[PDB]
Amino acid sequence: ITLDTLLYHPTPTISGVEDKDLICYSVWKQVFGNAYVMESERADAYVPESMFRAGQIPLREFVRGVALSATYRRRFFECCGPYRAVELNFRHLLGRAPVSQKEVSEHIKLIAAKGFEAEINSYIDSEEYEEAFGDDLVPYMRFKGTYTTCEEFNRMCTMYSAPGTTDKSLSIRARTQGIENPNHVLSLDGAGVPSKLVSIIAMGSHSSFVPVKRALPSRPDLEFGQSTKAPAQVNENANPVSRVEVCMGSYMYLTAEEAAQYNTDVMEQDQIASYAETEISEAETEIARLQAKIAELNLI
Amino acid sequence: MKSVITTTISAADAAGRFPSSSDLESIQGNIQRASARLEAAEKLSGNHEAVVKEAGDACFAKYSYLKNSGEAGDSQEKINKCYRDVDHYMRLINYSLVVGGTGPLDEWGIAGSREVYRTLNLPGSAYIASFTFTRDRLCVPRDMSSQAGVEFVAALDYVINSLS
Amino acid sequence: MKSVITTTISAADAAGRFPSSSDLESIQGNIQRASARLEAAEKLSGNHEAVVKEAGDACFAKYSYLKNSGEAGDSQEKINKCYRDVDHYMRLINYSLVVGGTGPLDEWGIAGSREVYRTLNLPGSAYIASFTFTRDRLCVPRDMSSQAGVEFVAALDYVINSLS
Amino acid sequence: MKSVITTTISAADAAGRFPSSSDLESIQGNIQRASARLEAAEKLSGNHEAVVKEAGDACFAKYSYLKNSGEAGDSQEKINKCYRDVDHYMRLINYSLVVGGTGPLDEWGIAGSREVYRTLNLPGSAYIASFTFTRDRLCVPRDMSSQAGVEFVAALDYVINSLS
Amino acid sequence: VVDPFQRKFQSIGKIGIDYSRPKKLATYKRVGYSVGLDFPNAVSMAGHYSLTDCTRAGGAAKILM
Amino acid sequence: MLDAFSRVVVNSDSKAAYVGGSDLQSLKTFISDGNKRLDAVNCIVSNASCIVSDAISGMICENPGLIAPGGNCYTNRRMAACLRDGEIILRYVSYALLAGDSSVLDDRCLNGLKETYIALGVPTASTSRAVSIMKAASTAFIMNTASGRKIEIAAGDCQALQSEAAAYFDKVGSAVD
Amino acid sequence: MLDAFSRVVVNSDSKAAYVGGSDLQSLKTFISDGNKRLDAVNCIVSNASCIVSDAISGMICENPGLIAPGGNCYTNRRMAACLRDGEIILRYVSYALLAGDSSVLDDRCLNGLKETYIALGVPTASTSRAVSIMKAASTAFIMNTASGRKIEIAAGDCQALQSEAAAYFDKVGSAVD
Amino acid sequence: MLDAFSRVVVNSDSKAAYVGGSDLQSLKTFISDGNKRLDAVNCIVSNASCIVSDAISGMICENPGLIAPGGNCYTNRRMAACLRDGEIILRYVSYALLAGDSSVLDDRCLNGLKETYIALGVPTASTSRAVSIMKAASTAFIMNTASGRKIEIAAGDCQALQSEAAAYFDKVGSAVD
Ligand SMILES: C=CC1=C(C)[C@@H](Cc2[nH]c(/C=C3N=C(/C=C4\NC(=O)[C@H](C)[C@H]4CC)C(C)=C\3CCC(=O)O)c(CCC(=O)O)c2C)NC1=O
Ligand SMILES: C=CC1=C(C)[C@@H](Cc2[nH]c(/C=C3N=C(/C=C4\NC(=O)[C@H](C)[C@H]4CC)C(C)=C\3CCC(=O)O)c(CCC(=O)O)c2C)NC1=O
Ligand SMILES: C=CC1=C(C)[C@@H](Cc2[nH]c(/C=C3N=C(/C=C4\NC(=O)[C@H](C)[C@H]4CC)C(C)=C\3CCC(=O)O)c(CCC(=O)O)c2C)NC1=O
Ligand SMILES: C=CC1=C(C)[C@@H](Cc2[nH]c(/C=C3N=C(/C=C4\NC(=O)[C@H](C)[C@H]4CC)C(C)=C\3CCC(=O)O)c(CCC(=O)O)c2C)NC1=O
Ligand SMILES: C=CC1=C(C)[C@@H](Cc2[nH]c(/C=C3N=C(/C=C4\NC(=O)[C@H](C)[C@H]4CC)C(C)=C\3CCC(=O)O)c(CCC(=O)O)c2C)NC1=O
Ligand SMILES: C=CC1=C(C)[C@@H](Cc2[nH]c(/C=C3N=C(/C=C4\NC(=O)[C@H](C)[C@H]4CC)C(C)=C\3CCC(=O)O)c(CCC(=O)O)c2C)NC1=O
Ligand SMILES: C=CC1=C(C)[C@@H](Cc2[nH]c(/C=C3N=C(/C=C4\NC(=O)[C@H](C)[C@H]4CC)C(C)=C\3CCC(=O)O)c(CCC(=O)O)c2C)NC1=O
Ligand SMILES: C=CC1=C(C)[C@@H](Cc2[nH]c(/C=C3N=C(/C=C4\NC(=O)[C@H](C)[C@H]4CC)C(C)=C\3CCC(=O)O)c(CCC(=O)O)c2C)NC1=O
Ligand SMILES: C=CC1=C(C)[C@@H](Cc2[nH]c(/C=C3N=C(/C=C4\NC(=O)[C@H](C)[C@H]4CC)C(C)=C\3CCC(=O)O)c(CCC(=O)O)c2C)NC1=O
Ligand SMILES: C=CC1=C(C)[C@@H](Cc2[nH]c(/C=C3N=C(/C=C4\NC(=O)[C@H](C)[C@H]4CC)C(C)=C\3CCC(=O)O)c(CCC(=O)O)c2C)NC1=O
Ligand SMILES: C=CC1=C(C)[C@@H](Cc2[nH]c(/C=C3N=C(/C=C4\NC(=O)[C@H](C)[C@H]4CC)C(C)=C\3CCC(=O)O)c(CCC(=O)O)c2C)NC1=O
Ligand SMILES: CCC1=C(C)[C@@H](CC2=N/C(=C\c3[nH]c(C[C@@H]4NC(=O)C(C)=C4CC)c(C)c3CCC(=O)O)C(CCC(=O)O)=C2C)NC1=O
Ligand SMILES: CCC1=C(C)[C@@H](CC2=N/C(=C\c3[nH]c(C[C@@H]4NC(=O)C(C)=C4CC)c(C)c3CCC(=O)O)C(CCC(=O)O)=C2C)NC1=O
Ligand SMILES: CCC1=C(C)[C@@H](CC2=N/C(=C\c3[nH]c(C[C@@H]4NC(=O)C(C)=C4CC)c(C)c3CCC(=O)O)C(CCC(=O)O)=C2C)NC1=O
Repeated sequence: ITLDTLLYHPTPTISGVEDKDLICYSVWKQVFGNAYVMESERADAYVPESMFRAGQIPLREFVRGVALSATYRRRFFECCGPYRAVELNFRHLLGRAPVSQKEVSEHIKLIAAKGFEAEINSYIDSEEYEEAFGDDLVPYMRFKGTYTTCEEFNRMCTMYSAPGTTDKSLSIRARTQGIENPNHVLSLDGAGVPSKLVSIIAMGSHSSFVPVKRALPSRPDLEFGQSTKAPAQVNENANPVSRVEVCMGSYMYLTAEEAAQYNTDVMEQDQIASYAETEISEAETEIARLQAKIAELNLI
Repeated sequence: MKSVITTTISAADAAGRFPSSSDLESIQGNIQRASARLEAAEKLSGNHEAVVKEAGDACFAKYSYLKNSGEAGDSQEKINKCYRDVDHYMRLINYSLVVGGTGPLDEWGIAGSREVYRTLNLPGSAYIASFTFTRDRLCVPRDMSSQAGVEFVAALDYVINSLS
Repeated sequence: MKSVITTTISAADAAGRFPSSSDLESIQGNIQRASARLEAAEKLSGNHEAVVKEAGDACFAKYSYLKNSGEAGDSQEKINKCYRDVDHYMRLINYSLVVGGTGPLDEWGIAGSREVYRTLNLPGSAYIASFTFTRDRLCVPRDMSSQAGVEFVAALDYVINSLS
Repeated sequence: MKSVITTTISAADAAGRFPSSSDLESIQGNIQRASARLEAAEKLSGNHEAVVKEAGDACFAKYSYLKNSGEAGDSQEKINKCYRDVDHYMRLINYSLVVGGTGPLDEWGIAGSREVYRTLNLPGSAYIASFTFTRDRLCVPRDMSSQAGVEFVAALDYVINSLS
Repeated sequence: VVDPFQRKFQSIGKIGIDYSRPKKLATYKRVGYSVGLDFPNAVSMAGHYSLTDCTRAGGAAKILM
Repeated sequence: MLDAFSRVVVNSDSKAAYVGGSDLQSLKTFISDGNKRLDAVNCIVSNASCIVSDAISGMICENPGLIAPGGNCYTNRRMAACLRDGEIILRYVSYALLAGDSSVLDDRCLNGLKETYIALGVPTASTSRAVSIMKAASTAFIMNTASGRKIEIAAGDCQALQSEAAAYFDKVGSAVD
Repeated sequence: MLDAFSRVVVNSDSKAAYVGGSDLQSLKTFISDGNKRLDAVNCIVSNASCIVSDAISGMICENPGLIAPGGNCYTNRRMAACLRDGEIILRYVSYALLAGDSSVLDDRCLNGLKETYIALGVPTASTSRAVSIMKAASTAFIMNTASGRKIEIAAGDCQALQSEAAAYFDKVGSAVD
Repeated sequence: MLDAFSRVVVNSDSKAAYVGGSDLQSLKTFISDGNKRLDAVNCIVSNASCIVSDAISGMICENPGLIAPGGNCYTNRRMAACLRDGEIILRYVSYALLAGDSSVLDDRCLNGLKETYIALGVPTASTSRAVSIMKAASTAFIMNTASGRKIEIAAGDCQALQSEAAAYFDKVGSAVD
């Protein structure tokens, strides 16, 4: 029990070619945080796939090899703010919320000293990575009942938001940059907008609850229970005259019985309307007649 | 709420692919074993009260020290908590019996049972005495068909193997 | 080699739990749709040569420029590569038709097709002309059981939707 | 938008260090090859309409079955989509020709082309026929400065190698 | 804390203390116990095994060697 | 994630009682109608990529402002993502066709989809148009009334199930607005 | 993370000066009272699980709507998480009992908890009730007035420290509202 | 991962030909025997934890050197991991009972296990003894000859399938040596 059991991410030990395919695909979800990788960007971090499907190099190192590629780099390191780089790199790989200012400040002192590659080596080669999941599973949505900071669950759930949703904020990105038109913006970049956490990180307080709610996986008892309830009929014999439509401005008034009769009529001439494909198939038989001419030309 | 169709939809979603013929064969088997499951659910909804009555009475029959001091159900109220909890158990066996997977029974009743049972000093073996009483007692041809009886026995066996 | 039983074994393994009644219902559906699948496999093993012959002849019938210069199958050898590749396609449709999932067809023929086809200048639309033509040719009833014709069409549809 | 200066700025940023003499030499080479690139961009902006006209006319010249039926665009509108798309191609060759890297051509035109082309049934080989027509046609000296010609050919070669 | 290399060289701990997440069988095949052998002195023992591996660590075949 | 089975279960849990004859009866009608449901799923799967191609091309056709420079469909990469999203929407609609309960789509894909679109400046009316094209396309395949497709299956009534699938598409197109 | 020592330090840093005799004097009173503090920590630790059991069962008893179907205490899993959270709240209260400064609890667990329980629909008044039951339970163990527990320790005054622990519980129950 | 279906497929791919009548015929015998197979799986599942308990306790009984101080079964945590591993071995054996092909167990769990138990000092003969106890226990449940269990199913022949399950257990116990 931590709500991990409600979610479902499989990663089997590698048994066939299939398991290789599912595992690779789930990795490029999680590394890219559901970003859309096309063929060319699929062909960027190639070499780690070969070294992983060969099994010569373990799984955490496939994740490292994909993170070191130019595409992930240009999306999540390059056109983001320094903070935003840290909590993105932190979200994709460790799957948590940065716990405190010290943790983030130490990563940023590491970036000013050394830069991006030694960072990714720091996120991979951190211990909490390895005991959290090491070479066994892909990174995922971490639930753990014991939380170092109650805030961890909170900011992590604001990081994740909706399961369908993704990181880019062109509209947010569009307004701050001087562009009238958002779609006029380059879409390769886009992960760099203001850092959503850093207000809460530096001040240490008042994390919003609306954002937190989205990330919660859907609870089979609570939020499903309120949603559907339209039962019974108060009268055995109520006749409403509702309105059906047989165009934009042409309107029919019928009762349910009579509308049923009307629809059955539409079915009666719907067989009639679906007759036309027999004419199509007969017309195609004519192709054979054309072929016969080819046969005559071969015999001549 | 693991079932046939939830497993296949979650799996084809995990591939990210459209549902091939395999999943269709799986839910075809779901509507195969459906009739036996639902017949069992109908009869369980029939006489659940006497089921809980025999189960609880057999449970205090095997262990008298539940009514000893002050360690367990030493009041009429706590024995009402007894038939209450067995009503919930038969309610979950009904639910999973309808679904055809152990899923609602798992996520509502099974998950984290052992922490509550070790914490509020509840021995699981008395529950096992109740379920094994209803296990031993099931009819051979007399009420439901073998599949209906087999299905019920299977579900209750899952309860026992998940309890202790 | 995704099938019913590979999906349920991989899924119950992913939970790390014993196979409950759900998986048993799934493989029950596998032995339900089994007979129609295998009947289709028997007849496919029957007359595959004329299937590939009509498919390839229809493929060059729709597109003459395959035999134009030097862009495509301008030799008898490369047309032998044509009927060769369609023999492999019907071989994989036979295999997946036996398995009942698209799995062996997927992992052997489908995966990475588009790189080879774009690389060795092979247009996929000619393959689509072959599969579509045979598709129409098969009889509704006379040549196989109603379920079976459907199974074959479904498998071949998967091929088309995976090709382009 | 990979160029010389974007690569060196991104790389020295990746080190987190000040730009040393190496990057300065790199952009020195950028202003070396600049004049030849921009001369090619000037002449491409000169006669692009006849370039697209000869390219599309050669494209339907090699493959007639584009106007066969539904396999290829058979309408005047879809041939307007033809010269439209080749106008975009020459527009991207102009852009990357100004930049001096393949970057804007890569990120705007190349990335994810093959999914759209395989999905909306567009064969890439006809595009290759158009680009190889404009490739073979360049007359080197007398058409433009000899060096510019090389730059243009190089860019278009990148297009071909990225297309199929 | 501890440099990654030395961790690759070092022994796999126990589950109840050293690591929460239960290891799989391939990770014993890949790292495990790693110890190199002294140079052996006879013609009979020379050709059967590498004395030691550098920048690599095998595991549980080294037990048997 | 709910099945229709599981939806009946959660209704019985909110009612706090057992299953009872009526819910079982409607579920029997579901099981007897189940083979038509599976056949419908096979129909929508066997022409899925084709539906996505025609639907998105028709969306571009009904207003060329999207392909006009500056629009979202205007560029090559963004067109790839367009086709991808149409494919995924069709995928979860198919999942709702097996399930018979919309809760898988409601909690999986319908949640935050609108927010994502708002964040990206994706015009919502154009998306609802594409969902409408996949609606009428999917009902035409589900009733074998496609002008280039003919399945060979015994005749009968499936109009309730057609209205079910149209209810899923109208749920999506209602919820992306 | 602050100790009472460190709280005196940060007060001296905000004052920008040295320690001075008065803050040292109050810290001497802390050190002389320290063994009573450790004995109090041993009392609250040695009956912790028992306190959690009785407190949560009393919370369910004072309103059975929680165990009524649809409530948060209504299910097995959710009851496990309930016992878990009561245990952890008691854990950080014990950490504040060693520390003598609330800042470890204030930054560790008290932060963001209100908006989490709002984000999950957990009724806050019921939680504050459970914190109140652990308050009176912890003061009864801290003064040996438990009706089934008797420690054998030399008599002394600790009412200041009892009011300290009650100040921690009232801080938590105030901050979860 | 192979099914028996898929094993026939891979045999046909190595032969490079189609399926042919004989392999289909043996697969028809598999399908007609399939219900017995599913019933066998239900038998081994419905008593699984009980089998693990009795088998491991019998392993400790046949030689108390394991519980003697310094042995592997000697400690509480290591006993927990012992019960866990017996449970997982029974789990993959059950997976091989649905599959009818050993390749899932061969590539999943049987690979690297011997060199792991060598790498930890787990005595292999004791493990093979535990696998033998689960073998005879599983055959006794598969033939309803358990002295505390009686299923009510129509009689028939299943001895080929009993020898199949005994072949899986002898594969495991052979491969852990
Ligand atoms: C960084 C450098 C680098 C390389 C050089 C490759 C090397 C390489 N090739 C393969 C893998 C492969 N390589 C080939 C290639 C061959 N096909 C044949 O007919 C010929 C003998 C040969 C081409 C000349 C094939 C066919 C496979 C797949 C083998 C298989 O799965 O059976 C693999 C395993 C992973 C995979 O399946 O991709 C690796 C590591 N990968 C790298 O990362
Ligand atoms: C297991 C499945 C499997 C397949 C499906 C094939 C697919 C395939 N075809 C070719 C290769 C080929 N395939 C064709 C076929 C074509 N000729 C045309 O006129 C048509 C467009 C088309 C038939 C419809 C030709 C002509 C070649 C040789 C191409 C060349 O060398 O130019 C190759 C490269 C190796 C070779 O030269 O054989 C491969 C992998 N191979 C496999 O292993
Ligand atoms: C394993 C699968 C499998 C199939 C699906 C069939 C497909 C198939 N049909 C025919 C052959 C045929 N199929 C038809 C059927 C048709 N008659 C019409 O009016 C309709 C258009 C259509 C039924 C809907 C006819 C008429 C022939 C004979 C054609 C002829 O000789 O002119 C042939 C050539 C060999 C023969 O003459 O039998 C083949 C391979 N065969 C197989 O082995
Ligand atoms: C920025 C760069 C850029 C491009 C290069 C184009 C590329 C491109 N072309 C099409 C789309 C198209 N492109 C063509 C063109 C072709 N007709 C044929 O006969 C030939 C094979 C070929 C011209 C040589 C056609 C016909 C379509 C419409 C395809 C269809 O709807 O069937 C589409 C899908 C959207 C649409 O319908 O317009 C895209 C992205 N668009 C861009 O934004
Ligand atoms: C009696 C003396 C005696 C020796 C001195 C060794 C020498 C030796 N080493 C290897 C074999 C080997 N030796 C090494 C060692 C190396 N790894 C590297 O990264 C470094 C370059 C180098 C260590 C400094 C490796 C890696 C192999 C295996 C090579 C392979 O299989 O690719 C082999 C072949 C047999 C085998 O695989 O073990 C032999 C004879 N063996 C002996 O009997
Ligand atoms: C594993 C895959 C799998 C499938 C794909 C289906 C396919 C299938 N459908 C039916 C059977 C049926 N299928 C339909 C469906 C239709 N109603 C119409 O109006 C439309 C034309 C069409 C939906 C698009 C109907 C109506 C029947 C019953 C036909 C009848 O009894 O008259 C049957 C016969 C058994 C039965 O009655 O259920 C089968 C095998 N079954 C399977 O096991
Ligand atoms: C689980 C459900 C689920 C969805 C429903 C989608 C929704 C979605 N679409 C996009 C992203 C996108 N979606 C579209 C689609 C559009 N193109 C247009 O012309 C139309 C307005 C519209 C189709 C109707 C485009 C073009 C992008 C890329 C936008 C861009 O990069 O500019 C993204 C951002 C990530 C990405 O680039 O792929 C997301 C989350 N993704 C999901 O995971
Ligand atoms: C570091 C500090 C810290 C905390 C204070 C807790 C707070 C907390 N509780 C829950 C989660 C939970 N907390 C409770 C507790 C409740 N049951 C009820 O009947 C009462 C209203 C209430 C006890 C008074 C329950 C039931 C859940 C599970 C809720 C659910 O899954 O429905 C979760 C989500 C993760 C999980 O499921 O465990 C978190 C972060 N966790 C932490 O890390
Ligand atoms: C390592 C663990 C450890 C402990 C747990 C304590 C336990 C402990 N407490 C005291 C001593 C004491 N402990 C208390 C505490 C009490 N006051 C009351 O009103 C309550 C009954 C109770 C707090 C709940 C008091 C008052 C004394 C002094 C008793 C006296 O001198 O009369 C002493 C004797 C030495 C001393 O005077 O400090 C010891 C060993 N010490 C340790 O080293
Ligand atoms: C979803 C779960 C599920 C199960 C667990 C099975 C259970 C089951 N088994 C049988 C049926 C059968 N089961 C067996 C099995 C046995 N042979 C013996 O020698 C042993 C006593 C025993 C294996 C240990 C036999 C022999 C039959 C056929 C009985 C007969 O026809 O006489 C039947 C009747 C239908 C049929 O004939 O297949 C059913 C429902 N079916 C299911 O759908
Ligand atoms: C998928 C299949 C699969 C298995 C079969 C197991 C096999 C296995 N067992 C252990 C590990 C263990 N296995 C046992 C079991 C034993 N105790 C004894 O007294 C007996 C000799 C024996 C039971 C018969 C013990 C005690 C450990 C822990 C050993 C230790 O830490 O000292 C480990 C190392 C990881 C861990 O500590 O859990 C592994 C991989 N794990 C798997 O993933
Ligand atoms: C000129 C810009 C343009 C387009 C592009 C189309 C796009 C288009 N397809 C439609 C609808 C539509 N499209 C198809 C799919 C399609 N048909 C097939 O038979 C096969 C094999 C297909 C994929 C290749 C079907 C099956 C339908 C349903 C109508 C029908 O029965 O054909 C509809 C009707 C939408 C509605 O009902 O609301 C439109 C607008 N229309 C345009 O004006
Ligand atoms: C009928 C529904 C019901 C309950 C359930 C209890 C719950 C309960 N326990 C209390 C309080 C309470 N509970 C305990 C813990 C408890 N006692 C022990 O001696 C041991 C070993 C325990 C765990 C097994 C202690 C120690 C106290 C403090 C009072 C005391 O000294 O006993 C209080 C007083 C709260 C307060 O002071 O505000 C209540 C209401 N009351 C009810 O009406
Ligand atoms: C004192 C330490 C100790 C144990 C613990 C047992 C363990 C044990 N069980 C056995 C064997 C065994 N165990 C069972 C399972 C078991 N019986 C049932 O009827 C039910 C319901 C069961 C699970 C609750 C069966 C069915 C057999 C086969 C013998 C039989 O017919 O009972 C065997 C015989 C092994 C063999 O044949 O080689 C042993 C050693 N023995 C010991 O000495």
